[PDB]
Amino acid sequence: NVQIEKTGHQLEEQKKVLFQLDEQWKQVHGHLQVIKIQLHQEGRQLNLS
Amino acid sequence: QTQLFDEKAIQGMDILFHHYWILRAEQPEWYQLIREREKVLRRYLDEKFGLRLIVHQHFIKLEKIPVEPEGWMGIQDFQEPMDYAIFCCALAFLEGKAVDEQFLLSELCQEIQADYPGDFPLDWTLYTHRKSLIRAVKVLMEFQLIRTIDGDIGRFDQNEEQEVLYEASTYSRYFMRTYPDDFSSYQHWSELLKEDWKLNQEDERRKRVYRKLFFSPGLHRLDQQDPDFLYIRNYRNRLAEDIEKHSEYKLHVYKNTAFLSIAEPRQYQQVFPNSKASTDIILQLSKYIHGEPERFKANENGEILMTEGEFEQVVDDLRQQFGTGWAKYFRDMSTKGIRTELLRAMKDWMMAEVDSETSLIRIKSLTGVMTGEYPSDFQTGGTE
Amino acid sequence: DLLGELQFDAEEAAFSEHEVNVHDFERHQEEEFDFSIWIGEIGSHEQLLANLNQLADEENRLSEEHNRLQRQSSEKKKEVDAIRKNLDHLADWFTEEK
Amino acid sequence: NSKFLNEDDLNRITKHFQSRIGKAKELIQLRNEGSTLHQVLKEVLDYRK
Repeated sequence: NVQIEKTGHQLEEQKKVLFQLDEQWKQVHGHLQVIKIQLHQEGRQLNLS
Repeated sequence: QTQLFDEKAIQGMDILFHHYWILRAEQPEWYQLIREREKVLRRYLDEKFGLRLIVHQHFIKLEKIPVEPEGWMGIQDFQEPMDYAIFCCALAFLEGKAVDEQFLLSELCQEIQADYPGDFPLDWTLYTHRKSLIRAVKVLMEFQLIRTIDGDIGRFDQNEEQEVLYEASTYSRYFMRTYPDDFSSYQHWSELLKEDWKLNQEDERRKRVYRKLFFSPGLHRLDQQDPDFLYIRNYRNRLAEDIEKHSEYKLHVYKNTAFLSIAEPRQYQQVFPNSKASTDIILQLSKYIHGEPERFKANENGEILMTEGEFEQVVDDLRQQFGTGWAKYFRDMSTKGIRTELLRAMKDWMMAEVDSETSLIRIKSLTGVMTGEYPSDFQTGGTE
Repeated sequence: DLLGELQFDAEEAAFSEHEVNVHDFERHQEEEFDFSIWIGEIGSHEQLLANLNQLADEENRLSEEHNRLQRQSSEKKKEVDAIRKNLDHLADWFTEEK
Repeated sequence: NSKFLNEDDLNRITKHFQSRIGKAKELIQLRNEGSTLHQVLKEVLDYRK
């Protein structure tokens, strides 16, 4: 039981950390998606990757 | 000598509905049962629902195309869009393999990575991507689309070097239905529905109502003049008689909702209430709403409107009263988490909606059908 | 030969005006030809390539940052799921022990 | 009297019985039978209902 409670507390901590990391990850992902959208819009005409 | 809709036909209809399809090689009893009445089933489904029943040498399948897609309908083992993308890509890969051809998991991973259509490449060094692939493969194996020559895919979670030898089974060919035009000409899934109902112009309304009743947990009144609900109101009695005659269900009708109840659910069926703890809180919330009619007076459409703050306050009140008896999963979680979980559960059952714009919560009349409470002796026990 | 070189360069830079401008030059073919419009077109094309190059560099920078974040988040997901599996195993063990 | 009844009443009753015929056709076909038009007449003029 002691190990179970200790692991439960650790799990809550890591859940918090994971949520904040995903917040940051999705911010960066949104920025990158917008930038790729713009690049493809302005780079549409060219036959170039 | 002519066939009649009887116990066998009712059983076959239920088996058809509650599974995606029935395989001869694995469900010989069900396949045999369904086939014998297949004439009557085809007649009834065509006349009333309009669903196409596909009877084949290896399987029987009912193409359950919904009237308006709902969240619970989709493949539930999947949790992200990426899982669906990998599933579809894996199918595309299996089209390239001959029946009983054997391929290694690495080849499947490579092909999925190559085809994966997103702007952001699929990468196997990650944990999340590998987990998504494992869920996709598990759902594939669930439908017997691919058989497993011995190995272990679960290890793929923690060992990207894992390897497996898979076999493409015949069912892969028939999994996905056929589409009207060159399907590529379509631009959004909504266009598919406009086609599938272009074939059912004849008595579209009756098929619409029957599909909504049998598929969805409930049928909510869109507004004061919703045509489906008007239809149900006009033919309540004969609808009830026909449904009782042809299946286990019994119809209910209210001012703002209509649904089919089931009295003795067999093993394979899904029903509400059930074991999951979130239902308990749903029943308790239903009772709490019943208890303050003036505060939660439902609007004319049967909805009850509450903002996230008000809902969280209600959930706090519930945690105060009945929280002692909740499952330890919820007892240890903050209010907002409980709100999110409870709202997901209530979404699955079409009990409520989250307003897209205002984040306003709409609790539908279907919630008030059932109410639950602890036994009085425990509640007095909770007082101690 | 210069025309072959010019076509090659237009192909590399994806300069569609090259064909149009070349033919415009060819429909005069002997006049005191004015290249001002042709030079302006190639200048606009080069400016477009400069802008797209800047966007490409910005996108590559954000892509590197995004890969770093994705790997970090996936690693934390792995740790959290490992802990959750361990907790479930301990719970089963504790029920058996009770 | 029908002949003494003006055209407005005839139009109203025609609309009424057209709607009733539609709903009777729907009611009978729910029995899974083939609604011969005679059955539909039998239903519509079933004053008890």
